[PDB]
Amino acid sequence: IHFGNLARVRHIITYSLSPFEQRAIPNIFSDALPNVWRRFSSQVFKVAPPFLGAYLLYSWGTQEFERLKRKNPADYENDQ
Amino acid sequence: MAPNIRKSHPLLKMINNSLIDLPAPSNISAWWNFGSLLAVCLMTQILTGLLLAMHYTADTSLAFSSVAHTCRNVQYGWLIRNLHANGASFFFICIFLHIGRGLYYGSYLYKETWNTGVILLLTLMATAFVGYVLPWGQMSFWGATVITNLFSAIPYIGHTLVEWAWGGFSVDNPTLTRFFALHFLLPFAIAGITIIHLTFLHESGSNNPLGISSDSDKIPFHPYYSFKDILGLTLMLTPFLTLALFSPNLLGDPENFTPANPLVTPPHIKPEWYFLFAYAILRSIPNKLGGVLALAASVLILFLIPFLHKSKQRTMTFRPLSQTLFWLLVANLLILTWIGSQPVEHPFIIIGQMASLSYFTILLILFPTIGTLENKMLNY
Amino acid sequence: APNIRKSHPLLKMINNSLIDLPAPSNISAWWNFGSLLAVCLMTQILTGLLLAMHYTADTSLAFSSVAHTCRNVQYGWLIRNLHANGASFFFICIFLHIGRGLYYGSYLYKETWNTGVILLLTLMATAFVGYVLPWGQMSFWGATVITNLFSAIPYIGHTLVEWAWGGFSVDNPTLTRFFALHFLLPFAIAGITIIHLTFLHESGSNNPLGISSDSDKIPFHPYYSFKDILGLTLMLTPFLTLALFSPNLLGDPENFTPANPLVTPPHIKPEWYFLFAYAILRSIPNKLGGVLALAASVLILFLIPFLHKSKQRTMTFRPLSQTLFWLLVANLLILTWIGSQPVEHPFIIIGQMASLSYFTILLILFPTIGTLENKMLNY
Amino acid sequence: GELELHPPAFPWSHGGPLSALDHSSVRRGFQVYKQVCSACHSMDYVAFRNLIGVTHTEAEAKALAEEVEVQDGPDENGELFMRPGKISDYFPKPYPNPEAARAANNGALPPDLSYIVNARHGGEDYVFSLLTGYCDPPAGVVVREGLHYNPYFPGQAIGMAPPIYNEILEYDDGTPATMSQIAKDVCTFLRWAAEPEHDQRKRMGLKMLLISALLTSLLYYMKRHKWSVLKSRKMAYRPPK
Amino acid sequence: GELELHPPAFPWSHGGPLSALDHSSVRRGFQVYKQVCSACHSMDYVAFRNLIGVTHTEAEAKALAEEVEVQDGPDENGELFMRPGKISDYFPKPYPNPEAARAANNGALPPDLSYIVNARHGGEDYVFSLLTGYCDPPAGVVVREGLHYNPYFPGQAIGMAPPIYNEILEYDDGTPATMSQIAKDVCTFLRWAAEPEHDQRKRMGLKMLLISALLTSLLYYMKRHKWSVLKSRKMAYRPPK
Amino acid sequence: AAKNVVTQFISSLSASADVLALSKIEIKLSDIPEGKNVAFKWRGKPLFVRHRTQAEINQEAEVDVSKLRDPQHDLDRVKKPEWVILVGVCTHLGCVPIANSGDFGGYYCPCHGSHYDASGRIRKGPAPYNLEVPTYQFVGDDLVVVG
Ligand code: HEC
Ligand code: HEC
Ligand code: HEM
Ligand code: HEM
Ligand code: HEM
Ligand code: HEM
Ligand SMILES: CO/N=C(/C(=O)OC)c1ccccc1CO/N=C(/C)c1cccc(C(F)(F)F)c1
Ligand SMILES: CO/N=C(/C(=O)OC)c1ccccc1CO/N=C(/C)c1cccc(C(F)(F)F)c1
Ligand SMILES: CCCCCCCCO[C@@H]1O[C@H](CO)[C@@H](O)[C@H](O)[C@H]1O
Ligand SMILES: CCCCCCCCO[C@@H]1O[C@H](CO)[C@@H](O)[C@H](O)[C@H]1O
Ligand code: FES
Repeated sequence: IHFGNLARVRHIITYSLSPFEQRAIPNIFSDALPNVWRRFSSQVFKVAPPFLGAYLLYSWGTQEFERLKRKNPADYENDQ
Repeated sequence: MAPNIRKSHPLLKMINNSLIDLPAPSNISAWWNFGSLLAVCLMTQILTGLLLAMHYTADTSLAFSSVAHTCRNVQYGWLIRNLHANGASFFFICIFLHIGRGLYYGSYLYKETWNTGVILLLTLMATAFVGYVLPWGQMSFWGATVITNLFSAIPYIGHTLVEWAWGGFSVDNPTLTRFFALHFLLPFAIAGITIIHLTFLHESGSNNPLGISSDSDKIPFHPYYSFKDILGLTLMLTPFLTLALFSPNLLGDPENFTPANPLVTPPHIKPEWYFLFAYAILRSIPNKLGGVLALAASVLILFLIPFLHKSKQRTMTFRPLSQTLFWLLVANLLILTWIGSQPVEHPFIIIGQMASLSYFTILLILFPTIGTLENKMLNY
Repeated sequence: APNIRKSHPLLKMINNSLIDLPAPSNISAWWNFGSLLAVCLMTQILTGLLLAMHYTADTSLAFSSVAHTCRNVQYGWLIRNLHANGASFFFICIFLHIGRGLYYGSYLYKETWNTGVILLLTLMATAFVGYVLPWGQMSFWGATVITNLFSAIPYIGHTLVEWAWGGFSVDNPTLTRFFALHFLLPFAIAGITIIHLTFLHESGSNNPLGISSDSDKIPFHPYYSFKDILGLTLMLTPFLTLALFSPNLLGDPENFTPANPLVTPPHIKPEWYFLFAYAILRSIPNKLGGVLALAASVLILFLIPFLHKSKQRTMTFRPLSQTLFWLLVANLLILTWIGSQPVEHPFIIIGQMASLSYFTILLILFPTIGTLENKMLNY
Repeated sequence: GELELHPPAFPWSHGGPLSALDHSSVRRGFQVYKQVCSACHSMDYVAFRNLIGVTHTEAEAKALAEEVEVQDGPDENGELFMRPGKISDYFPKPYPNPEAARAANNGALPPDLSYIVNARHGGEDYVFSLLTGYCDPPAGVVVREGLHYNPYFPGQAIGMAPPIYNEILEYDDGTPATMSQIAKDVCTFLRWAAEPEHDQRKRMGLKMLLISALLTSLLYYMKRHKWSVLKSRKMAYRPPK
Repeated sequence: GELELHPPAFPWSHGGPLSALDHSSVRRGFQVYKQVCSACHSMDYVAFRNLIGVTHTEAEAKALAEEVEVQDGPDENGELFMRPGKISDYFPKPYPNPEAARAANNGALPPDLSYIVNARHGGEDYVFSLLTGYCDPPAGVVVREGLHYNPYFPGQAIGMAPPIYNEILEYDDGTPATMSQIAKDVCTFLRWAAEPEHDQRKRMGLKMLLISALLTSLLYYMKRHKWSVLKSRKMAYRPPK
Repeated sequence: AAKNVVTQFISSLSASADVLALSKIEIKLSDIPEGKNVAFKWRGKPLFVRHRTQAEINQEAEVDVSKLRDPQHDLDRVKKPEWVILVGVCTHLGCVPIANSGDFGGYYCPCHGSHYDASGRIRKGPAPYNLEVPTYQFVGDDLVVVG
C-alpha cells in the first residue's frame, strides 16, 4: 500500500482531458521547438566546454605522437 | 480476501507492486530509462548466452573452432554470436549512463540501492572478463594473461593466488574450463543481486530530477513508464542492431580472429572499450603493485560516493559549478578511454597520469569541496 | 523498529522465515525433509560447479575428462562421488517429503503442492541430463531409449526428437546442449524452491494431527533449527557411509565403458530413483501408450488435491487409509523392483499388476475409502 | 621504427551497408585461391559444399571436391587410406603441421586464410594493397635474404614472394587476368570466406531498419498519446484565503 | 545363450571397509600386467608416475618408463620421432587403434583394463574366476574355432586364450608363481588401477565414522536439551466456571 | 519481429550445416555387381546395398515361413527387384550382420547368431525384428538417395 499514505495535501485542483479529446504532439512550432532551443541554449556552455577541451587535448596528443615518428633532418646534416 | 486478484494473490501482488500500481514520480526523465534497459539487457545476454553455450566446447583445442562452427554451421549462430558479443557493449553503455544519472542526481543517497549497484557493476565486469576468454583467440589469451599476472604482485599470497586461479603455471586449459563455469554462473548472480537492488530501491521509491519529494505528484508505473520504457527500449535497440548488423566487427579486435598462441605476444594488448578507462589507470602507475591498487580503486571508489555528498540539495540540477565539474569528469573518462587504447609512450604516458590523477581528485576532493562552497553561495 | 532484525529489508526476510517464523509445536521428523532437500540442493550445486570446472562437453573428451577429474584433480574423486551419490540422497529425501505430504494432507495447500510437483519434474529432468554427461554406455543408451520415445508422438514426433538431439541420433550436439541444461536447471529449482516456500508461508506448516496449531506455536529457532541440524547429521551419516565405503553400490558398471553406438547393453535400466517409472513405461506394450503412462505416473500428482474426500486432513485417525497408504508404498517398491528386471515372465504380468494398482489406489481407492470412512464416523 | 603505410579505401562492390558481394567476383576469387594460394595457404573453415548456391553448382562443387584425395580410415586392419573427396570435406591443407609449412617457406608460416580479412586491420583493402604493393626497398634499407620488400607489411620485409602476376592464370569466364584484377577477385573471395553470412546479414539489416523506423514512430505516438493527459494537465492553488 | 555362472566371493585382503590394498600384492600384479597382459591389453589411464609411492620407488618408476620408446614430435621439419619414456607417460598401447587390435586377435577386441574391475559385475572375483576358470565345454556345446571355452564368460565362448599358467613368469620378490597366485596378484593390481584413491578413501571413511558418531551424539543431546522445555511442559484448563 | 526472432533462435537448435551434410548418401545402382553385397557408411552405421543376381528373388523370396516373427511383405515396404537396401544393424543388440556367410545366404550377426536371409529378414536367431529399411528414392535410376 503506497497510494494514500504519501503526503498531506490541501487545496490543489487539477484539470486533465482524456487522451482522445486532445492531440498527441501539439504546437510543435509554437511551443515545442522554442523550448527545445531554450533547453539547448541553457546547457551548451556547461556541457560543451570540457568536451571541446577533450577534443583539443586529443588532437594535440595524436599529432604530437605522429610528429615524433617523423625524422629530424638535423641528425643527418653531417653524415657525409 | 481482497476485491481484485491483482492485490490478494501472493505472486501477482508482487508483479503489481513493482510494475503496475507502483508509485513513480511524475517527472522522471529519459535518464531513468536505463534501469529497465539494464534488466532487459541482462535477460538478453543470458538468453543468447545459453544458445551459444549449447554449441561451445571449453577446451583449448576446440574452443576457437567451436565458436567458428557456431558462426558457420548453426542456424543463425552467426547472428546469436553477434548479438551476444555486441550485447555486452550495449550492457556497459547502459550501465555507465545508469551510474552517471545516479551521480548527477544524487541517487547514491539511497545508500543500499547504490552499494548493491556497485556490486552489480563489479560482477558484470568479472562476467565479461571471463566471457572474453572463451573464444580463445589471441586477445582472449593475452588479456587473460596480462590481467591475471597482476595478482602475482600482491605480497606473500601473490604467486599462490595466481597459480590457484590458473589451475597451473599459466593460462591454459584448466583456466579455460573454470572460466566457462564462472561465465555461465555469474550472470545468474547478477539476476539475483538485481532483485535485491530493486528491493532496497522500493523502500524509498525513485528519486527525480528536481531532487525534491514527489509524494505530491505520483503516477502508476503502468501505462506511463511501461510505455516510456518500451519506447526507450526501441530507441536504444536501433543503434545496437544497426551496429551488429551493418558493422559487426567495429568494436572488436582483429587479433581475436587468430587462435591463441603463447609464443607470440600481440603488439598492442588492450581490452574492449568498456575496460579501457581502467586499463589507462592501471598503466598510469609504473609499479606492478601500485597500478593494481589504482585499478582496484578506480572502481571501488564508487563505494565512497555516498559519503562525499556535501550539498544541501540532492541533485545537481540547481548547482552549476557541480554541473561543469560533472562534465569535466565525463570528458576525463573519454580521455582515459582514449589513453587506454594507445601504446605506452610519450605523450600518452604523461597525459595518462594527468587523467588518472584528475579522475580521483574530482571525485575525492573537488566534488565535496565545490558542494560546500555552493552551500555558502546560497547563504547556507 | 526496536531490533534491526525486523526493520532491515533483508534481515526481516531472514527473520520471518528462519527465526521468528511460527511453527507448529508438534511437527515430527517427517517435516525435516524440506530443509534436507534445500541443503541437498545447495550441495549438488556446489559439487556440481566443482566438477564442471574440470569437465569437457565433447563426445571425444567427456568420458576421459570425468576420469581425469577422478584421477588427477585434488579430491576430484571425492567430489565426483558426493555429486553422483548426492543425486540419490536428493531423491530419497524428495520421496519421503512427498510421502509425508500425501499421508498428512499437506497437498491441501494447493499452491505449495503444485510448485512442489514442478520441483520434482525439474529435478528429474536435471538428473536425466546430468547422467548423460559422463558419456559411458548407460549414459548414451539411456539417453537414446528415452528420447526415442517421443518420436512416438504422432505428427510432431520425428520432429520434436530430431530437434532435441540436434541431429539424427544422440551425438555431440546433444551432449553439449545437455550440459548447458544440466548446468542451468538446478538454478530454476533454487528459484522455484523460493516460490514453494513463499506459498507455504501464506498458511504456515501443517502438523501430524491435522488440526489448527495456532493454539500452540513455537519459534522456528532454536527448536527446529536444532531439530533440523540433527536431522541433517542423522541422514548425512548413511549417505557418507555409502559414498565412502561402497561408492559404486548404486551405479551401473556398464557406465565404466565408453559409450559405443554399435553395442547395445543387455539390460538398459535407469538409476534406482527412475525404476518405478521405467516399470510403468514398459507395462504398456505400445510406444505411445507407454509414454503416456510414464507421463501420467508423475503428472498424476497434480490431481491429488482434488481427490481428497475425508472430513479429516491427515491419515493419523484413518486406519483404512493408513493401510491403503502402505499398500501403495509397497506397490512402489514392487514397481522399482520390476523396473530393474528384464522384460519377461513373470516380471511382465507382475509389472502390469503393479502399474494398474498404482493408478487405482490413487485415483479410485483413496477417494473411495475416504468417503467410506466419513460414514463410519457418522458424517 | 614505428612507421607504417596504411592502405587506401578501395570502393568494393560489397562495401555499402545494403550491398551484397558480387558472386561472379567471388567465383573467380575461388579460382585464384584454388590454383595459386592453396599451394601454401590453408583455408580450414571452408568446405566444398559451402560453394553450392553461392558461386558454384552442386554438380560443379562435387567435381571440385573429387579432384582431391583425402585421408580416411582406419579400415579393417586399422590402416589409413586415400579416397576421392566429397562436398563435405574441407579445402585440403598444404602441409601436415606448421613446422612442415615453415620448413617449406624459409621458416616463414603462411597463415590460414579463412579469417584473414578480419584478422588484419584494413581487411581486403590491406590484403589488396599488399598483393599489388611489392617494390624495391628505399635507400638505407636492406632486406635480409629470403624476405621480400613490401611497404604495406609491418617491418616491410615479408616472407611471401609476390604471389601473383599478369596472366599467372586464365579465368574460365573470360575475364582479362591482369594482376590487379586477380587480387581484386581473391580479396572479394576472402571476404566471403571470412563471413558467408555477409549477404543474409545485410538483407536482414534492411528489414531491421524498416521495421525499426515503423515500430519506433508507432510507439512514439502511443507514448505521447498516453502522456498527453499529464502534458496538458493544468492545476491551481485555491486556499480558503 | 541363457544361464550364466556367477563367480564366488573370495576374501580379498582389501575387502574390509577399513582394509587397504596389500601393496606388495599390487606390485607383483603390476609385473604380471607389464609382462603378460600388456601384450594385448592397454591401460590408458595409468602413468608410470602413479606407481611412485604406491608400489615402486621413484628411481624404479623412472627406469620402468625408460624401457619404453614413445612417439613424440613434431620436430623442426614437422616430423614425428621416438624418445625414451618419462614417468609422465602413460602405459604404452599395444595397438594403434581397435581395428588393428581385432586384426591381431581374430576380430576380438581386448578391452582397456584401466577400469575393468568396475566395468564388470563381480569385479575382481569375476576377473579371477575367469582367468582360472578355463575348461572343456560340456556335452552338447561346441565352441567355434578361434574361441575358447570359459564357463564364467557370458555365452561361455571367450576370444581370449588362457593368458596365464604356472611359472609363466618369475616374481623377483621370490613368490611362488603358481597360476592362482598370479591371477590373485594381477586382480589386486587391477583393483588399484581402477581406483588409486582406494586406501585414502577408506582412511577417510574411518574418520567420517568417528566424527559422525561423536557429532551426532553431541547434537542429539543439544536438541533434547532445548526441547526439554516443551517435553516436560505441563498445562491446565482453568475456566472461571 | 517476435515471430522472426523466435523462429531464428528456435531453429538454431535443429541440425547444423555440418550435420545435414551427412544427412543422406547417394549410391550408384549401376556399379554394384550382381549377387555381390556392398556396404557403405550412412549415419555412423553400416548401410547394405546388395544386387540380387537371379537366385535371390526366388531362393529367398519364395520361402514358406508360415508364422513370421516380423510381418515382412515386400509389397508393404520395399521397391526395386534386384535391389535390396538395409540398415546393417541387427535388431538384437546393435551388431552388424555379415553378407559373406548368412545361414540363409543373407547376412550373419557374429554376436549371438541372428541369421538374416537375402532380403534381410530374421530367420534363425535371438534378434526380434528384421534389419531396418531406411527411407530412399530413385529420382535417378543410375542413382539412389538414402536418407
Ligand atoms: C609460396 C607459398 C605462398 C603462396 C603461393 C601465397 N602465399 Fe601468402 N604467404 C606466404 C608466406 C610464407 C607468408 C608468410 C609471410 C610472413 O609472415 O613473412 C604469407 C603471408 C600471406 C599474408 C599476410 C600475412 C600478414 O601477416 O599480413 C596474406 C594475407 C597472404 N599471404 C595472402 C596470399 C594470397 C591471397 C595468395 C594467393 C594470391 C597467397 N598468399 C599465396 C606464402 C605464400
Ligand atoms: C593375446 C592377447 C591377450 C592376453 C595376453 C591377455 N588377454 Fe585378456 N583378452 C584378450 C582378448 C582377445 C579378449 C577379448 C575376449 C572377447 O571379448 O571375446 C580379452 C578379454 C579380457 C577380459 C574380459 C572381457 C569381458 O568381456 O569380460 C579380461 C578381464 C581380460 N582379458 C584380462 C586379461 C588379463 C588380466 C590378462 C593378463 C593376465 C590378459 N587378459 C591377457 C586377449 C588377451
Ligand atoms: C545489472 C545492473 C543493474 C540493474 C539491472 C539495475 C536496475 C535498476 C532499475 C530497474 C532501477 C529503476 C529504474 C531507474 O531509475 O533506472 C535502478 C535504479 C537505481 N540503480 Fe540500478 N541497476 C543496475 C546497476 C546499478 C549500478 C552500477 C548502480 C550504481 C553504481 C545502480 C544504482 C541505482 C540507483 C542508485 C538507483 C536509484 C535511481 C533513482 O535515483 O531514482 N544501479 N537500477
Ligand atoms: C551477464 C551477461 C553476459 C555478459 C556480459 C557476457 C559477455 C560475454 C563476452 C564479452 C563474450 C565474448 C564474446 C566474443 O567476443 O566472442 C562472451 C562469450 C560467451 N558467452 Fe557470454 N556473456 C554473458 C552471459 C552469458 C551466459 C548466461 C552464457 C551462457 C550460460 C554465456 C555464454 C557465452 C559463451 C558460450 C560464449 C562463447 C562464444 C562467443 O565467444 O561468442 N554468456 N560473453
Ligand atoms: C527441491 C524440492 C523441494 C524443496 C527444496 C522443498 C522444500 C520444502 C520445505 C523447506 C518445506 C518446509 C519444511 C517441510 O515441511 O518439509 C516444504 C514443505 C512442503 N513441500 Fe516441499 N520441497 C520440495 C519438493 C516438494 C514436492 C516434490 C512436493 C510435493 C509434490 C512438496 C510439497 C510440499 C508441501 C505440500 C509442503 C507442506 C508441508 C506441511 O504439510 O506442513 N515439496 N517443502
Ligand atoms: C539439482 C542438482 C543436480 C543434480 C540432481 C545432478 C545430478 C547429476 C547426475 C545424476 C550426474 C551423473 C553422475 C555420474 O554418475 O557420474 C551429474 C553429473 C554432473 N553434474 Fe550434476 N547434478 C546437479 C547439479 C549440477 C550443477 C549445478 C552442476 C554444475 C553447474 C553440475 C555439474 C555436473 C557435471 C560436470 C557432471 C559430470 C561429471 C560426473 O558425471 O561426475 N551438476 N549430475
Ligand atoms: C581476458 O581479458 N579480457 C579482456 C576484455 O577486454 O574483456 C572484455 C581484456 C583484453 C585485453 C586486456 C585486458 C583485458 C582484461 O580486462 N581489463 C581490465 C583492465 C579490467 C579492469 C577492471 C576490472 C576487470 C575485471 F577483471 F573484469 F574485473 C578488468
Ligand atoms: C539419460 O538417461 N539417464 C538415465 C538415468 O538413470 O539418469 C539417472 C537413464 C538410464 C537408463 C535408462 C533410462 C534413463 C532415463 O530415465 N528414465 C526415466 C524412465 C524417466 C522417467 C520419468 C521422467 C524422466 C525424465 F526425463 F527425467 F523426466 C525419466
Ligand atoms: C526492431 C525489431 C527488428 C526485427 C526485424 C526482423 C527481421 C528479420 O527477418 C529475417 O530476414 C532474413 C533475411 O531475409 C531471413 O532469412 C530470416 O528468416 C528472417 O527472420
Ligand atoms: C559428518 C562429518 C564428516 C567429516 C569427516 C572429516 C574427515 C575428512 O578427513 C580427511 O582425511 C583424509 C585421509 O586421512 C586426509 O587426507 C584429509 O586431509 C582430511 O581432511
Ligand atoms: S546383436 Fe545380432 S545376434 Fe545379437
